[PDB]
Amino acid sequence: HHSSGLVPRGSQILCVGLVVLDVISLVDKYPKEDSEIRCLSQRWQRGGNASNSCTVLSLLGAPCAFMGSMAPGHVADFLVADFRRRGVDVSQVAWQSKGDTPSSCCIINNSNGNRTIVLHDTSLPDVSATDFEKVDLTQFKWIHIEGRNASEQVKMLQRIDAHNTRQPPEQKIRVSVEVEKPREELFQLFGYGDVVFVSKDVAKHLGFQSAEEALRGLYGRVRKGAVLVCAWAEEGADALGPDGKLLHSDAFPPPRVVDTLGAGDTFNASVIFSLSQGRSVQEALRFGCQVAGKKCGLQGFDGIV
Amino acid sequence: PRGSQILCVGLVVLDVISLVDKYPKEDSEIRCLSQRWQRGGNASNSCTVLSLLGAPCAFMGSMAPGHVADFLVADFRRRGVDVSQVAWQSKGDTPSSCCIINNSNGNRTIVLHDTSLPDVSATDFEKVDLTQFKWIHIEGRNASEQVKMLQRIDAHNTRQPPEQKIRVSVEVEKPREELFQLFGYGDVVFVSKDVAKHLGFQSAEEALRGLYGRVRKGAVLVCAWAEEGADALGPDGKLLHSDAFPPPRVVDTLGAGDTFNASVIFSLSQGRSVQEALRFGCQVAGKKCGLQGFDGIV
Ligand SMILES: OC[C@H]1CCN1c1nc(-c2cnn(C3CCNCC3)c2)cc(C(F)(F)F)n1
Ligand SMILES: OC[C@H]1CCN1c1nc(-c2cnn(C3CCNCC3)c2)cc(C(F)(F)F)n1
Repeated sequence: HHSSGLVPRGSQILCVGLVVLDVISLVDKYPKEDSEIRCLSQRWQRGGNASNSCTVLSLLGAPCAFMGSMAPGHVADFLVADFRRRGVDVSQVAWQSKGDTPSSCCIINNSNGNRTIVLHDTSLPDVSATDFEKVDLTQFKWIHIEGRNASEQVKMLQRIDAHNTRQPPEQKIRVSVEVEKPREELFQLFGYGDVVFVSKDVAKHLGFQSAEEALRGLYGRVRKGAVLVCAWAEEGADALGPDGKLLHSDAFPPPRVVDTLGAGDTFNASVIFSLSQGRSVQEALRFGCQVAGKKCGLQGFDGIV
Repeated sequence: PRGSQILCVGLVVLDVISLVDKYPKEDSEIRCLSQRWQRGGNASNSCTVLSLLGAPCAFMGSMAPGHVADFLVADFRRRGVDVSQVAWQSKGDTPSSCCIINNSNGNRTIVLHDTSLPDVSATDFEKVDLTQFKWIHIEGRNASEQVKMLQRIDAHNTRQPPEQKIRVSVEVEKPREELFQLFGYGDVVFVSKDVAKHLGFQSAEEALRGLYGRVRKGAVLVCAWAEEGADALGPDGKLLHSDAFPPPRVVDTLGAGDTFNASVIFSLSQGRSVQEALRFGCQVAGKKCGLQGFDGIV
């Protein structure tokens, strides 16, 4: 291969999770099975929750690194270039010898704005705990895990905890986790991290009707001292920490809503960033809603700050 | 290397393929079984098939330099397809499509991105050395321009002993009225069922009877009709038919038409009769429909 540069100790924010090639087509009308139609436009975009958050971290001004699986090939080359175009360190990518780099096909109806999605296959193995054990952690000041292969990720999280017990308080690595998909295996992740993000979608699937209901009803699952965070689209976001005080920020809707895809990852990355800079939970919550609301007014990530 | 090659002129497209269990209903989400990239486009797919059948062949179409064209070029070369005649553009992107292939019945849904890449022109064609080709196949698209290319082929043919004439075929695949003048050129004219049905015809037989009027004296009109096989009609006025050769499980019909046309060209180029070529075309297209992609049809 090649070489990478010196990363100062304790300098980077790491996001672990999915990166995917999304091929997004805008169409006149939903295509009938077995038809051949011409789209209005097509775009290839780098997507994935962890992947989107690393783009936002870089544009906020943080050194950031992505860890996730790819296979050699033209899909990965496209994704790697797109990561580097957004200033993201890809040295910790876990290259796989079996499977395909994830690629999804997203069909957007120009009539009604409906999205029809053929999601990537699951041929590529996820980063494992044994792959994680081989990573020197000292260059990272924060590690964010997108909940995916949870039993493996639990071991990574226990590895980080084991690291932090030996560290003086200023070399402790802060940890966050996101539980974004309503899948039962992910729920054990609530019990790890200093910050846990839970999605509106998961909260609803668990029967909660508001962010307030979700935080009060799930706080019992987090580890002692942790902050639980739940954004609720246009209703803004709440956070709840050990002091029992429910914090809220309203949303900051833009003049016109252009593109809400990735708004959730923008919020997550901006809360992480604000907390990593030493701000209070209430300040981070507000900043996260402001950056996410700005993003919803813009196509993609350009111009978000 | 004098009239020993088959040239196909038309599109080359990056086909980004997802193989699914079921075609997703509007506004839903389904996960695919597997993903791959394929070099596609009609003339391009026909080159793949000629190459697998062992015919030296060449492709000519527009490509824009880029990572995508590099994938496409590498694929052409792995199959031994000659790309020397490619019309490299400096304006436009390489066209690409999302192809959803239904694993259950081999249905294929194509969402094509036309990148306003400029077409191969009469003037590009002008620069081509016709002496290496025994057969030239043209995928109808930019009619008036291609008509010039066809006129150029005829003119070259006149200057030639019947021992060394270049056989020509034309495909009219898309139902655009612009293309209908192309029926008037070529030894072999391929008309698609989509075109035929668009012109009010309800079977290959009716279509061939209905459209034979429009081909040039001596030409063979060929109309494939998916699972119903294919029919042909030559100057003698006798209808010819071939049953299809359906695999017991149809898994991938993307490129079935192109396989059929290449196989028909290959067979005629080898001196087989029209009847035999039509059977061979259905045989290879049938074998293809039972496989993902093109490997293994021979
Ligand atoms: O996302 C993080 C939260 C914290 C503040 N974020 C915020 N999210 C959204 C947002 C997210 N998903 N959607 C879609 C829109 C179509 N219907 C389904 C929901 C809108 C809008 C705004 C707003 F515009 F309000 F500013 N802000
Ligand atoms: O294509 C050239 C023709 C001559 C013999 N070819 C042949 N084509 C097909 C074929 C083409 N499109 N479709 C779809 C199937 C779902 N409904 C819409 C049409 C099937 C199938 C077979 C068969 F399987 F029958 F062998 N053979």
